[PDB]
Amino acid sequence: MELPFAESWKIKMVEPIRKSTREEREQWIKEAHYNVFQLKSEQVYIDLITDSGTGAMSDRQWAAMMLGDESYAGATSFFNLKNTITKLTGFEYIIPTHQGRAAENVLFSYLVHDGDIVPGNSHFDTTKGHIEGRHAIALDCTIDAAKDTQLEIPFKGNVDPEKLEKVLREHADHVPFIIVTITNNTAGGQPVSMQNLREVRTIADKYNKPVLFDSARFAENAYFIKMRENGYQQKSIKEITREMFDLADGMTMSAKKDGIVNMGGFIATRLKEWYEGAKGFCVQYEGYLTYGGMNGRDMNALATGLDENTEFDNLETRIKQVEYLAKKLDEYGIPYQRPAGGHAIFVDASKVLTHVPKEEFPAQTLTVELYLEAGIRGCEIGYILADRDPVTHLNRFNGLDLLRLAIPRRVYTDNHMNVIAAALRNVYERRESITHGVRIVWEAPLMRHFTVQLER
Amino acid sequence: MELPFAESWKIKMVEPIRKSTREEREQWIKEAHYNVFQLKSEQVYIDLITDSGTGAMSDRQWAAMMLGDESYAGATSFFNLKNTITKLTGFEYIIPTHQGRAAENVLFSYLVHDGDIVPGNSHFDTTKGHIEGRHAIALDCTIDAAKDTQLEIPFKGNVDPEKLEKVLREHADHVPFIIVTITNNTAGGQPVSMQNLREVRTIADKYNKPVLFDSARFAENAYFIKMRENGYQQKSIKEITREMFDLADGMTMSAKKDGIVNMGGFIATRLKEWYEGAKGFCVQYEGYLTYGGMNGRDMNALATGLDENTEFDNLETRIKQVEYLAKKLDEYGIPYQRPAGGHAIFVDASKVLTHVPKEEFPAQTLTVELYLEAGIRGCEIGYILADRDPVTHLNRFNGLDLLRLAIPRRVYTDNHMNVIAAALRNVYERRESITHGVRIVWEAPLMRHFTVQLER
Amino acid sequence: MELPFAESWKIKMVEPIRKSTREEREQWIKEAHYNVFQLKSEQVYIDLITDSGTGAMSDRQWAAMMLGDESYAGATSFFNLKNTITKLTGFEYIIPTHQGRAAENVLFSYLVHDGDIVPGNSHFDTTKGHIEGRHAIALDCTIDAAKDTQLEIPFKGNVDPEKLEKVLREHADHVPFIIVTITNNTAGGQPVSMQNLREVRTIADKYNKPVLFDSARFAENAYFIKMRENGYQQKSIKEITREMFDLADGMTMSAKKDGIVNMGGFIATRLKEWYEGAKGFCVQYEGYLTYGGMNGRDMNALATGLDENTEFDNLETRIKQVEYLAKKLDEYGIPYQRPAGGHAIFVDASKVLTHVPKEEFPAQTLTVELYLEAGIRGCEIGYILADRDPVTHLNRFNGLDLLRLAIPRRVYTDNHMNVIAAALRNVYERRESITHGVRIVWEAPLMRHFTVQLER
Amino acid sequence: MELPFAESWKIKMVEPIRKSTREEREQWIKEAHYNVFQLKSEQVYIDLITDSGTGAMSDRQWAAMMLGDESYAGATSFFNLKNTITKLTGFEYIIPTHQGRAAENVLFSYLVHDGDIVPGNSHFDTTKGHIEGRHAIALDCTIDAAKDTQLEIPFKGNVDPEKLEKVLREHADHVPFIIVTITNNTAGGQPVSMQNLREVRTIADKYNKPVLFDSARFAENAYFIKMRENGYQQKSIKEITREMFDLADGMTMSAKKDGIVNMGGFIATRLKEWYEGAKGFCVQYEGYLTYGGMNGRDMNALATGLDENTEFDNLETRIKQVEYLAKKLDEYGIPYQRPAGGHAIFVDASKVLTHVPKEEFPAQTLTVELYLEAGIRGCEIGYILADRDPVTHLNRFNGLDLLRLAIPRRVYTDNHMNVIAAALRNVYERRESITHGVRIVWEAPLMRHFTVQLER
Ligand SMILES: *Cc1c(COP(=O)(O)O)cnc(C)c1O
Ligand SMILES: *Cc1c(COP(=O)(O)O)cnc(C)c1O
Ligand SMILES: *Cc1c(COP(=O)(O)O)cnc(C)c1O
Ligand SMILES: *Cc1c(COP(=O)(O)O)cnc(C)c1O
Repeated sequence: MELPFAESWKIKMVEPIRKSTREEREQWIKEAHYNVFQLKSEQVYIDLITDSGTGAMSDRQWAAMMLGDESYAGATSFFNLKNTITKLTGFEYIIPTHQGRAAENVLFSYLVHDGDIVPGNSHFDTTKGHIEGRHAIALDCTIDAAKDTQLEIPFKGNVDPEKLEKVLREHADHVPFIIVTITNNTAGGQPVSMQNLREVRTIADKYNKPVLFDSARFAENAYFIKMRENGYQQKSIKEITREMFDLADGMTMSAKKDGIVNMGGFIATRLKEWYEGAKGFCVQYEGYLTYGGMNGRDMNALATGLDENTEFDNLETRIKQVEYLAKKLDEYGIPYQRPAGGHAIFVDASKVLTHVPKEEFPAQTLTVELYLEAGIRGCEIGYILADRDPVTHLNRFNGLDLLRLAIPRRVYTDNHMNVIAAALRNVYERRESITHGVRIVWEAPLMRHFTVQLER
Repeated sequence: MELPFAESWKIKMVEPIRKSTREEREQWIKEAHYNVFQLKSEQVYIDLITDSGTGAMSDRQWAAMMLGDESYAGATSFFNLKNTITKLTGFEYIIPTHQGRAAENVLFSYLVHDGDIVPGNSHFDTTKGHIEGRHAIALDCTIDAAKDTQLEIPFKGNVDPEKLEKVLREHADHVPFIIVTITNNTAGGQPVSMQNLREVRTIADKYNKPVLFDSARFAENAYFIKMRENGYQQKSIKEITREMFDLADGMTMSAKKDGIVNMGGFIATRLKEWYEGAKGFCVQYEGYLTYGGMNGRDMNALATGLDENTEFDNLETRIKQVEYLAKKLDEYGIPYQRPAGGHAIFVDASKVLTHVPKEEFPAQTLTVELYLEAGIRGCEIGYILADRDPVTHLNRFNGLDLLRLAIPRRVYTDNHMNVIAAALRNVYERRESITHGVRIVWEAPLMRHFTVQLER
Repeated sequence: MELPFAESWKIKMVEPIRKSTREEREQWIKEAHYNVFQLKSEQVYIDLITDSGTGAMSDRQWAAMMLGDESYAGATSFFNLKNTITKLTGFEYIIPTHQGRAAENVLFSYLVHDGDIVPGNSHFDTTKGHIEGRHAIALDCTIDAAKDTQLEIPFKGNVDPEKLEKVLREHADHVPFIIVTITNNTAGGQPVSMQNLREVRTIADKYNKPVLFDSARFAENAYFIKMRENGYQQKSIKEITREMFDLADGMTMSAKKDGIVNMGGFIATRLKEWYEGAKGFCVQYEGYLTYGGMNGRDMNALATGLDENTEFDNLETRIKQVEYLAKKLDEYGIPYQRPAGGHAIFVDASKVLTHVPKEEFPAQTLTVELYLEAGIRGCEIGYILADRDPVTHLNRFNGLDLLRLAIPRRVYTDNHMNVIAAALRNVYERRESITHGVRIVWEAPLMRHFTVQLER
Repeated sequence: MELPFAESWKIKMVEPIRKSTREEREQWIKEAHYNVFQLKSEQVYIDLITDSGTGAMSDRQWAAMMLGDESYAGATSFFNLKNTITKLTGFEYIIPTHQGRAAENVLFSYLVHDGDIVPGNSHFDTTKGHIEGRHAIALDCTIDAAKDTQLEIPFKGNVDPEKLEKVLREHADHVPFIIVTITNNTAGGQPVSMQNLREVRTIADKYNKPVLFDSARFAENAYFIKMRENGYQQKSIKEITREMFDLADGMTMSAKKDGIVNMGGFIATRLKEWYEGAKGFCVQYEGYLTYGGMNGRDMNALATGLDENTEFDNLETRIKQVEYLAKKLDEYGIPYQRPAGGHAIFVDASKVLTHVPKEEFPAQTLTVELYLEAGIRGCEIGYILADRDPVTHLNRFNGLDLLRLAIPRRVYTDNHMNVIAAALRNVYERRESITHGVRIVWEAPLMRHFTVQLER
């Protein structure tokens, strides 16, 4: 009697998926040294390694790409992108960059100095790389609830105001800025509340500090505020977006997420000092100030995607697919970081491969098993990703050990989601049989997960 | 434990769907005079009016379009298309046309003369137009089982050999050729067996007549032979395709169906007499002999699509979506032409709007109701489409009265299919309440369904 | 001191040109039986066989194609095209067709009956085919000056009002309409004056007859009115366009010319009787009334191209290239139809191959020689194209014998134009050596030039 | 009698050019503070500010873009690009980056340490930025002839072997590698001979040093070797390309030049130590090792462009346009860096605005004048670009003071080139009238030319 949900868009172009045998996968995963980053695209059946830059654009984004201005200085495509951003966020100063880590690279080489601490909620791992690489400290202040995977709360990505107050009371003198990541990617794609953004703003104001939003998934965050925060049920995504950024002094964004483009990023800010200070590094690292390592056609696609993905229906379609996957997982009893976030499901490996020693890397082992089972490639957000202690050279076994299933936007159907959950069900139903994980054979000094070799 | 089915492709580009209120639809269906062909695209939520030319192309088809040769004579794109066709069918003579009815127009103005009878299984309605328009008779010889909607048989589209033998014994002298439509579109997208194609070939051979295949959905037909005809379980689609056309003297094809292109068609044949006889009409009606009203980029896309859609996985994905829709209909008890065909579900209106007089057009009434309910546009394959008797000026109430739900290829998800079936469920569950249909206000002389005005 | 002219556009995408040896061309022209329509695209170096549908679209046309609505009924792309046409011409009734001869096919099967005469200026050869094919007479009333190739006048394509008055005084009863072709293609792409369009309108009004414009190159015509007709120097192309069509009752158009699209056409009219009378034939020959054998993406490209090519700068760039080619021809003393027209140069073969008997087809011989010389493919607009007398079966040697050099829009540079003129210079400078032309070996009944076989 | 030259390609898509009045330009150049980098694209009529990334791709590059694999790890598009590079250069290790300065950024943060000297021929200015920014010295060893603008020699970009020998004899201990830029961009796009590449290789071998080629225009360089170096007249571009890179240990390339793509770059090398040492910086600055800040569709376009632009005809078409521009300049007596190079004409401002003090920046003044005259935007390669001395804070007035006219590949016609030369003629013919240049109002610390404000 009630019409069931369906996507607010329809398909205009397709591309093939390749299928494979378990015998083929056995040898392919061996030739990759059991590191899925080393698997070839052609060897993956359903690729969930990340939602970054893997999504399908719309017909209006492709039309925008046919109008790209490729001129080196002052392209119409850049002012197009610029005005869209200012319109949507209120920030008047825009620096284009080619991706998110380039925006961090450009901005942090002005703002981050040796010895600084940069507090916030959970820093994404390229973001942490650009802070620690400058001999600064990325200080996690996420609420403790984030590490209770089965605890259900509406805004598990929030910053604990007590934790932030403490760092600033003790080190305000070497705190150059506060960074809030929305949604909170590494805590499992969990949203941050408008209340919490005001909390952060009020504390930053007491200590006269600027606030930076890592904004890769700000649109997913605005959807969660609309759906869960009382007082926002009737506001538009565009309304909630502007309210959010009124509480920030600047943003950095990998547009490869909530722009739904295959490439692109930017810095945007209200502070002339930041704009002027970062300009030099964009010219040296990315390109001239009006393209920043982005094609004209790519900034056009981004301008259109930012406007398109700040509309409710499009966000709703994306996030209900993620929730549908969760629903299937729940149906099979497979534990994950609750409640389902915006962009991915984070399967709690500690509670799936229970017969595998933490020292033998369970989440990485689960990654391998799922790929062997059905050719589905996920990504480990656990012990290997967390790196070794720089002085003790010891592994860090006390954090979450998760298998991330990141969903490229508007690429896979809910039938593919059924295959994912079923393949995961099969692995889960043989847990009392999975007793030895993996062992690092060769290992890099930093961000080893990209390049680590392994056995078994 | 067994992995469920999923599509053998993934999405690369999307476009929006527009939603509407019942109040908007009320006025829009009135301003169309309750003829859905007159509704604007923007006023339809899910468009099932036809699978012809409405499908989504693949990335390799779009790449092929970037290489289109637009030269007026001898484009590389034409020889590309030509060699693909000869390769796949064995026919050496190809005449390009812009669509299917153009291929009929071109070929029948050489072959069809006044007074001829053209027997076959159920002739599609543009095909019938080009025979009757030349004062010839399109004689239906489909097996009688086709009109038993609830009877389940594997090849309900077959030609009855007794019926064909009879016409030829009586009128062989004015029979210019036999036409077999594969799949049988107007009988509900029902397949024709390889056995039946040999039956037709043997009778045509006895009377020394040529055989023409209306081939718009020959690929769907080959899939049904592979899946249902004993002795073909292990043959490739490309194998079955060639076997099929070895039994024909020529083909006519709306490539807008099983080419999965938005435009295109052709004649192909093994008879030099046919090739030479139709050439003049292509130049006069369509264009020069090496493009035939088709862009170079469009013949490239067609060449690629013919090769791509003669592969099992792609056909399987398409046809299981249609079967999934059927499964939902069965779950709600909604009657249709069994078993589900290749491209569409034909809801049996006689058994859904049982409280509506045949004189008040039930299937057309159901079309209107479904659009009012959920904005889904179907198409009436019943009394209105069947036209009036040319001499008696009376409606023909003894044929099937169906609502066709045609599925554009690779456009809608199985979630959209759930919405379709649910919307249809709702209409069905209020059948004891739907007592007056529609009345023709203005009416055309021939093919009135495109242009007919109606009330209530 | 004065800046020289340059194109009002720049290049955004290129494609290759193939070069060849004279030995290769010798065999290729033989395997084509010295009919250049039979040459493969790959065997031509510079293709001037026609400007119809061979042009390069703009970035905004390609963007429009990414937004094409492929729905079968009521596509947004069709109403887009429709409103553009009504805006630009004042005609409210539009019937889409896939090309120009389809628009003639559709409209003349309502308007042209056996025994009618259809007077006008020089009828294009598909247009003449659709009149003579219906057993009607296409009566040329072009001013006699058109056949004086070296006479320079501003509007050599005009209709002689005395000639038109005469036919109507004698046969008004069997004249269904008057047709004016703008520009006058077969008289050498020569314009028609606004004065002459009023002359035609006033005579048609005296006899209460409707006027139809064959409008394939109406934009080139408007440019010539702006540049040569006193009183229009300061009017916009869009202004002149509307004034022109205010004097017509309907138009037929191959948009493959002044739309600068690779496919497309339409009928447009102010007469409901014409609209209603042609509707049935569009459904039977072309497609449903809202696409007419055109892709949605193709009607979008057409909508944009009609607006873009009714702007002065774009027309000026096109036509000055044609004039530049003429300037080079004049520099080498090579005679052509003066003054240069809109879309092509018509070399007067009678005055170039003076040592070749008219019976041995000089213009066709020149076509072959130019291709042998430099791989440039032109087209014969002379004795072969003019056909044999239907009763006497004799060739018609009293008309112009021309080699048309048609320039695809925005495809070739002025450097390619230099190559053309130089290659033609070389042939011309050896005229006292070129003494035997060609002989028809095999010949078709009608429009033999497409399909004629020849020797020497 | 001899056919003149024409382009080996034809046009497939166009985009508009905007025209303007001198009054508009007056205000636009003022609102840019007489810095043309600050002019908006829409305010430029013919944009010659750079050939980097501004060119028009081919139909096969656009087809390749429709097949781009956007997967984050192991995209088919990356191995496509990789194998093309290895095939063409013999280098087996490839690191993708988004542009040229990113490839320098990634590679030099492994190779360049404080106190090093990096000798070579004239270092491009982002390249110099990445050496000097690491507190190293970029030591120019170009032959002295390069600064004699009117001296005509075949390989004016060569490295002086005496100069290179000297640096290595004195500082071999702090020389990490030798860099050869081909063609020599900042010396006026002047080629380097194969002989000179062997000279460099032999000296580097004596001191056991590796050689790096800045390879942005290696294809133009191979064309000049084929056309000017004795012993290479009959070798293919692909042959000369491989011979060239056999003498290098690695390359860095802005593919935005001789790839003819709008974005892209890479490092390629034969040294595993370099590959392994740079990997970490690609992940931190550009992206994962199999896309490096490049779209899949962009690496496909690059793969195709590298193969396409290592073919003689395509290079010949490009470079003869540059030579044609030179020919016109010579015709008007306008001095430039002789002989014309690959990609641009460098007008010698010292010999054009002779009535302007060097302290008032003549080349920058000429830039402004040409833009005022005809809306043509060039770029100053003179005193402003050369920066101030880091300790003395004094301008460096002893180098060349040039106005670079960089030609985007396959964008502008030879008619646009005529406009360029004519506009430059007009400025030149009023030199005895141009007596005051410009004055720095606001000035940046480094690479001031991008961001410098000026007056008069
Ligand atoms: C993806 C990611 C980034 C970095 O963006 P890239 O485009 O991959 O360089 C930054 N922040 C978050 C939260 C991310 O998920
Ligand atoms: C679609 C259809 C046609 C006609 O093709 P068009 O491209 O629409 O002209 C012919 N035969 C069958 C079976 C069809 O379904
Ligand atoms: C091209 C032509 C036509 C016919 O158009 P097509 O698109 O080729 O069918 C009609 N009139 C004129 C003047 C033409 O040049
Ligand atoms: C363009 C240029 C570079 C830098 O490349 P970008 O893509 O602009 O970062 C390096 N070397 C030379 C010779 C250049 O001309």
